[PDB]
Amino acid sequence: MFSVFEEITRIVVKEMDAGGDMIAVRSLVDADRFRCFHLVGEKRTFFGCRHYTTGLTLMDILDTKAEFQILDNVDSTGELIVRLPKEITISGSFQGFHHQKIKISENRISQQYLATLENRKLKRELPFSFRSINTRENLYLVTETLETVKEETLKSDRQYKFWSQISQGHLSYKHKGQREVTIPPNRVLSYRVKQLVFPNKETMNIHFRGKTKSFPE
Amino acid sequence: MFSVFEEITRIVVKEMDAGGDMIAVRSLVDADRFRCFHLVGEKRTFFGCRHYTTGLTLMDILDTKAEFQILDNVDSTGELIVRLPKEITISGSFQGFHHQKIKISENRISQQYLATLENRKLKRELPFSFRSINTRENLYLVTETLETVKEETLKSDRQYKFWSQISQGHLSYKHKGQREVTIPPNRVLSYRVKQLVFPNKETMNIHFRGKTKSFPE
Amino acid sequence: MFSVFEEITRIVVKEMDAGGDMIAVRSLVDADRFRCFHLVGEKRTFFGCRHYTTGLTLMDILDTKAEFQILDNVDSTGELIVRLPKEITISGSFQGFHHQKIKISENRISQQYLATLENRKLKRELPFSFRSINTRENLYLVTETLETVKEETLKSDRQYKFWSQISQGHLSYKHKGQREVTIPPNRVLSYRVKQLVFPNKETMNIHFRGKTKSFPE
Amino acid sequence: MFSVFEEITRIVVKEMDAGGDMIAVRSLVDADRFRCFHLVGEKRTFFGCRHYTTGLTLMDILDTKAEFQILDNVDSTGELIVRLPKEITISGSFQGFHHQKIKISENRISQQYLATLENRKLKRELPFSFRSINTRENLYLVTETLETVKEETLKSDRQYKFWSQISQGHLSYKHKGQREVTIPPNRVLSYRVKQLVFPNKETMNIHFRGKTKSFPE
Repeated sequence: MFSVFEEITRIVVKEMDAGGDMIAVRSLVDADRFRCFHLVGEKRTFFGCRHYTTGLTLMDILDTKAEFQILDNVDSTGELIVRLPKEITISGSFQGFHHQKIKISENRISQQYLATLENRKLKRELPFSFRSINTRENLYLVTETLETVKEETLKSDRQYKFWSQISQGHLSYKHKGQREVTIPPNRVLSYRVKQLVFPNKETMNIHFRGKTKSFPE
Repeated sequence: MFSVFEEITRIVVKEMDAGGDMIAVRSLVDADRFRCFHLVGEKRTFFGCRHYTTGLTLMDILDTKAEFQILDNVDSTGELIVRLPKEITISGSFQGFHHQKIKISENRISQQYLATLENRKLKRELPFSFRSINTRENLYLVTETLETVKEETLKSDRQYKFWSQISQGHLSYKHKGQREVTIPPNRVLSYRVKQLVFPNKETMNIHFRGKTKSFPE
Repeated sequence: MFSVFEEITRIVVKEMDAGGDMIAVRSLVDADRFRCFHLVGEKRTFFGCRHYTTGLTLMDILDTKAEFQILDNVDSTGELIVRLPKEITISGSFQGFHHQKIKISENRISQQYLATLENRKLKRELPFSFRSINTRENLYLVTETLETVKEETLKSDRQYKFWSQISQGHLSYKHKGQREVTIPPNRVLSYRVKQLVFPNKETMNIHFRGKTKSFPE
Repeated sequence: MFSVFEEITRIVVKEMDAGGDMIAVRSLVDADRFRCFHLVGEKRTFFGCRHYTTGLTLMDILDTKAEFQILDNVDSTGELIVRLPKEITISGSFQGFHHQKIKISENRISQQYLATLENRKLKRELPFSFRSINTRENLYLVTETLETVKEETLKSDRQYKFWSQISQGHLSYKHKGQREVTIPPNRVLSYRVKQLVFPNKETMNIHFRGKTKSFPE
């Protein structure tokens, strides 16, 4: 495997929100597009479901703090051996060494706003960006975000040493890679969403609780 | 596994309230939303029941100290071995080293207020945040809270070393992780609740004792 | 297991009142609510009976020194071994090291007051806090209290080392935990109660001796 | 295998965009032609599909930040051995040592522009560069780009040592090559695209989501 930013976001989600609903930003290219008020969409896969960013803030379709310093190091190792009566003896070791130090901050839209943003009419200037959104999938508004406030420098180091002897020959592979990445401030590390169901083109019906369809029209 | 904040809240609940009714805040992202007067809801699971924060203070639906310094270190270790006639010999060790030093303070709503907040009429401005709350689940008001007053820095260190030999091959995994987190002041570490049953839309019937239904309407 | 405050209260009750009737405060979050004049209620369990604090002082339902310095250290250890014909050999050791130094003071309501508080009429402003009290359980008034007068710092250290070999495999667990807590002044460490039976809504009948029902109405 | 620039672009895509849709620029000769607003075309192959740059910016057919410092080193090695009953024993080792340090920046066309660039009429001055584009293939607009901002110097080192004994004779080959390349600023390392479907010669229909045909005319 995963990006360094992926690992740091997974750690931040596992720590700053035990259970709950916060999901970790995957890619930092579109981290800026997961900021508060940015509309988000869902997509279904055979593995599961994921989120994408349309790049639309709420103002496009609207008619119109807390600082946590995480720091950790991780050392993991896993070795397996398999044997088969076909003279196939495989053995693989996978080790990892991670070091991260990050200082995140929390932002969130006040519940007063969500109280005001109830069943609002959209803009008559329907953008093709939104007008063409497939109604089969859902649509959400980003509510709360954990974003860095300092230039970070995260480090990882992976090692994959695995081989396998066959009845005829062998095959081995040894990889050792040290990786290091740098991050500017204000990169959203995690977010949570509130659904937006649209019975028609003037109903920004903000859905808080309940698995439902975001486009019943 | 658990968040560091989860562990420190579990320790604070086990110490500052032997037995009793106080429950420990799980995630520190929504710790600020478990402050006093913040409405809370229940949710049932196959494992049990848990609480969530609506983010509503009492003023939304209303018509209208003691300082404890805890410090501890924990060293635990557990090793198990299992054998099976199918040539399956597994063995796993799980160790943990925790160090915490925290200074919490207590706040609570005076019983005079709870005397005044009896069978109050709500606000005619029913927010969709509350209006859409599922009546199947319950609703509570946060009464007392233990909140930090100093920037804390908690440390943990886990180790999972477990392997298993099979009739054909083996499989091992060794993980060693040191973790450290920082916490700002005023983070609610634990809370207790008093129910609010609503026979109708103007009855904020505050329930002190008794397992009942919070929405008989 | 027990809270450190639980252990210190058990020691203070075992020392400052041999036999007698004083019961030890369990949780220090509601220690302040066990102060003198605070009404208390009973609750029955399959294990036995316990007390809770309503948070009501007598003034709510009324119409209208001695300093002991305890210091001790305790070192206990218990080791047991069990064998079974099913190839089950278990062995467990449980050790504890406690160190406490505390300076408590005694307060108590004079028997002149209890002489005056006989068969008093309550307040016509029946609070729902009291009005809804289940008449099946009892109701008491806190009479005497042992409360600290100095900021204390109590220490404990537990060790649980127990394992068990089975016919197939083994299972072991070793825990070592050092714990330390701090306490502000005026924390009630123990209390004793005098019952209040209510034949009607204007009879604060103060019961001194005799196991009876506190709500015959 | 691959060009050094190919390797650094693959690393930047794997890191700065986990999953997602960003594709890595392959050749740095035409990196400048993958800049924002530059039209791009697709081409299908038996292996898969790839992109080429027409060299056309949007202004040709229109009528009319974030800085990440990546640094890593990679050490990989793979050794295989094969035996055959025809007295053929081959063995090959392939090792690599990469060192890269790069500072990229992100640029992207604002969603306001994509809102404005909807179903635009093209220029009446149809260039033969575009007029002759085969309608079987697709056509896209480059939306976001990761481009270096500093003169970089990337290093690699490959080793291929493989031999094979046959029933009659042998055959061996050993190659060791250290390579180093330099890069000027503003070289686009990765890009993502938004399709442009043309039902006729005056319809710049900008397609966001959906695998379709970019020339239905």
